[PDB]
Amino acid sequence: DLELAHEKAGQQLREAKAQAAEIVEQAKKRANQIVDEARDQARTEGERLKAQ
Amino acid sequence: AQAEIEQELNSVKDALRAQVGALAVTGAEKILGASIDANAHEQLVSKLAAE
Repeated sequence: DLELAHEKAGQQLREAKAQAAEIVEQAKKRANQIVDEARDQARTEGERLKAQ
Repeated sequence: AQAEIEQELNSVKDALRAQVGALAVTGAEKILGASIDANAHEQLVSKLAAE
C-alpha cells in the first residue's frame, strides 16, 4: 500500500509537470497572435496614410 | 508612414528643381545670345587682361 502511495505521488507530479509545460506552450502560442495582429494593423494604417 | 510621406514630398520638390534649373540655364543662354555684341568685349577682354 505504501509503495502504491509512493507511485501515486510520482504520478501526480508527472501529470502536473506535463500540464505546466502545456500552460507555458499556450502562452507562447498566444504571444505570436498579439504581435502579428499589431503588425497587420500598424502596416494597414501606414498604407491608409500613404494613399491619402 | 509619416517619415516616408516627408521622403516623397521632398523628392517631388527635387524632380521639379531639376527641370526648373535646366530652363533657367536655357533662359540665361538665350538672353546672353542676344544681349552680347561688340559693346560687351570692351568690358570682358579688358577685364581678363587684369586677371
